[PDB]
Amino acid sequence: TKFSIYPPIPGEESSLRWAGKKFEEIPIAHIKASHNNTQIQVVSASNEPLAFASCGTEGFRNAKKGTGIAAQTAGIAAAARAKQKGVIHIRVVVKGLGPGRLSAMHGLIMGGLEVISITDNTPIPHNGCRPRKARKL
Amino acid sequence: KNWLKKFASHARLRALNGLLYKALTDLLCTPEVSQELYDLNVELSKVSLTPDFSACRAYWKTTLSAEQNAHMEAVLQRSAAHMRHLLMSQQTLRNVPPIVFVQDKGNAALAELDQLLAVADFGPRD
Amino acid sequence: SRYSPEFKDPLIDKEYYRKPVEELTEEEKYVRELKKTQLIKAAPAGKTSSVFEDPVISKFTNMMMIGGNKVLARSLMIQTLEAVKRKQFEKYHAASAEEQATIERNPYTIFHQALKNCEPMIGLVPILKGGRFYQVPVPLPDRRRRFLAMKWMITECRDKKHQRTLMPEKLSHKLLEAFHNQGPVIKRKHDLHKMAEANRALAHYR
Amino acid sequence: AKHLKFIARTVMVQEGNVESAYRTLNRILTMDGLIEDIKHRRYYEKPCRRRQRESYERCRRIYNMEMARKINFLMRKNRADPWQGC
Amino acid sequence: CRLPPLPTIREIIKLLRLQAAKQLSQNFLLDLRLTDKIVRKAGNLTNAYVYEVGPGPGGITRSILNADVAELLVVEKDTRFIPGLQMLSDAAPGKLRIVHGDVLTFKVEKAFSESLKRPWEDDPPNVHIIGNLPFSVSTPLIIKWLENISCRDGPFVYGRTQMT
RNA sequence: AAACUCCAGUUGACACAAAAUAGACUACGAAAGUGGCUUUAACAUAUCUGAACACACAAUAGCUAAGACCCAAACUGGGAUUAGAUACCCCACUAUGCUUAGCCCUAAACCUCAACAGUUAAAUCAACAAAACUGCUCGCCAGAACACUACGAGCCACAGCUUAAAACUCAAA
Ligand SMILES: [K+]
Ligand SMILES: [Mg+2]
Ligand SMILES: [Mg+2]
Ligand SMILES: [Mg+2]
Ligand SMILES: [Mg+2]
Ligand SMILES: [Mg+2]
Ligand SMILES: [Mg+2]
Ligand SMILES: [Mg+2]
Ligand SMILES: [Mg+2]
Repeated sequence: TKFSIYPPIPGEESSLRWAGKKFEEIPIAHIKASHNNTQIQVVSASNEPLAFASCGTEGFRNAKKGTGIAAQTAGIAAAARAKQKGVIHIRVVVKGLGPGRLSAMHGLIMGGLEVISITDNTPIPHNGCRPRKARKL
Repeated sequence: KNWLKKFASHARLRALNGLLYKALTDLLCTPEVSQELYDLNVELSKVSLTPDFSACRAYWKTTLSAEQNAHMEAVLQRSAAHMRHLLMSQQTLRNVPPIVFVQDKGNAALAELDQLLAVADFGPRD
Repeated sequence: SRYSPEFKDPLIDKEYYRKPVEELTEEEKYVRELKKTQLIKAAPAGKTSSVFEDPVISKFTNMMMIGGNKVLARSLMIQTLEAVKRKQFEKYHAASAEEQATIERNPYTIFHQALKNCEPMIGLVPILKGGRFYQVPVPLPDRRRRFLAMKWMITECRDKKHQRTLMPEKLSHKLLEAFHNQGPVIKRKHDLHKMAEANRALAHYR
Repeated sequence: AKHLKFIARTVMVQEGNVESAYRTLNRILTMDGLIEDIKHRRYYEKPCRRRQRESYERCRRIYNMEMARKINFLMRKNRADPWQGC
Repeated sequence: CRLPPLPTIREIIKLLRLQAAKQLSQNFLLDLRLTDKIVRKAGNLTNAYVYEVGPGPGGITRSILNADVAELLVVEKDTRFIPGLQMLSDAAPGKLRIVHGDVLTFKVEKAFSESLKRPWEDDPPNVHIIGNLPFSVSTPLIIKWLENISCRDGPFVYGRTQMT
């Protein structure tokens, strides 16, 4: 059977399973990759928080939070605390274009979790609020 | 504005360098410039602005292979103008000087010295 | 120079010319045919097709030379070789049955191995940039380390703390020490490899 | 917010190749124009500047395509000389 | 009086150790005729006590000294102009008192004698302030001195001291 | 660094604000302007020209009354910075940007091309801009500066807008 790049539909029954569970039952790792910080929260499919880790909660301060290594460490910490609650497979939902967009996922993988899908949910207004003016540096 | 004819015809410096380095890394993080550039995985070491703001030298780390170095150099030189345009269009800086991609080989000395130091004989007590 | 740039250096190797034509590659055949056209310098006094020729010992003798006195320098070299040979024979006769398999008596092997044990691989380049002087490590080329081994040996043997001990005897003792990874020349190599290990951070100033 | 989740901007991993999935997602977001929109929305672009930029980009594309067409059309003549000597 | 020559812009650049004409970040009035005009508009300074702020090269200082003042107190923030002002003082014995400090924090009420203090209701008390300061420093200074006039303290302990 | 920790992440509810992609299109309108969806009204004139002032309009900014306030933001405070710092960076927050009823009447309000009708033959044609011209009408211009000024007059405008000089001076502009 040809691999489908598209995620499974909740309604349409599918045979894809991960440790016996359907796609819509897998825990979700929400990564928020800001410009100066990366925050990772693992939640259950029913939206029950299991683990949380940010670059600041891992000891990094000021500019050191906005690096790849800090996001990787936060990912490892989140993956460890999620492993301690029975999480193996995760669906990654990444929001933002910060330096830790990919390093947090790397840290999650090195912490033992298996990523089955990647979703981007970066906020894109259809021209709502007015952004701030450019910096005159 | 008759485009056919147009085509036919210091503390501040350090902050600007840091800003430009971050912006250039973020530009190279995606296929925004080009897929061919994205596939090469270029890493930048630093950004240096000339004292009179006449050029922006972006020092990129070289690899060991020479054919890959030449290809990456060609792609970077062909993509410099587009990256300048993107930097000015995103309003990271209102005016950006021409971007010059310069090779960086400083780490070669440390690498080779450590390679030899691994096999060197320091005798008793190291 | 009294030689025109046309003149090429001679190739004294005697077995090179005896190579059968079949073994020659087209590049080598071309080079041989080219050499006919070229002018060749007169072979200097020195290197010969002799089977006992050894370029390393010749260079060492030339480096011990003082005032063009090649007779005395070669005399000292042959005396050193004889002294090393006699000391090895003396230690071979007095050795047990099993220890006689691990005693090298060939003085040429001893000389080559002793010089090879003194070659440093990493050296320093004096460089003053910021108004203060800085050593920086560098990789030494093979020629440079080969030269440094001989220079250290000769300078150690010319020391004045050796009062009235004749040069052949001093040099034989130093060569036999360096053959076994001992002596002040090996210590000089080690104090260079260590004092270039203390300055790896300056390696970025190359 | 009111839409179903895990349908938009979602990529499945093939045989644990997370890097390939991430790079495919980056390509999708780039060619859909979302990356440039996000980067251009960080600071407000004035309407006159926005219009000038779009006009410049459109005319640059047109000029570049015309130049490429001319070069490709004239490439056919670039072959070995058939009347060498004369 | 035989005063030393006014420094040129090249000498100023070397004194500030800038080696260039673009990193100056300062403007100077190196024309003694304009400084003479300013000191003339400041009024009659014969045997007067003048408090000078932000001299720099010293064109205003020279113009005040040429006027027959009694004692000129000069407060300068940048140490690098103090050698030039000391040469100026050596030229004019006893007419120049150089102080290093900020005009925003320097205390003028103690500088001059207590015999120059005249009543507020009388004419201005023979003490003048003259200044060509950076425009980033003159507005805070005038606000501070307006407060002092409201309290009749600071430079105005002597009376209705005039400012130019 | 200040600031916040009634903070932050997921989830749900939730605008008097602004309208990704389409648009690589070049449309509508007298111009100014107009680019989220639906509906109702609706885009003058079967010769052309015809106004500083007549009659109706005029981006942005600004002013009266009321209202809304997410975000942005002149000013105003605070944080950080040389040796008189960054006006510039960071944080907070006004007038203002929005709606309703009135003012004000200015723009590089520009295609820097007055409206209609016609021609492509001539030497094409000072230059550059945007190929060169013809007929007809209205508007406007006759050295520079004084002067987008003064005075007079008009205006819901009150150091505001429109119209707009003279003297002295110069050989140029
Ligand atoms: K225009
Ligand atoms: Mg009409
Ligand atoms: Mg009229
Ligand atoms: Mg209006
Ligand atoms: Mg308004
Ligand atoms: Mg408001
Ligand atoms: Mg008309
Ligand atoms: Mg005139
Ligand atoms: Mg007027």
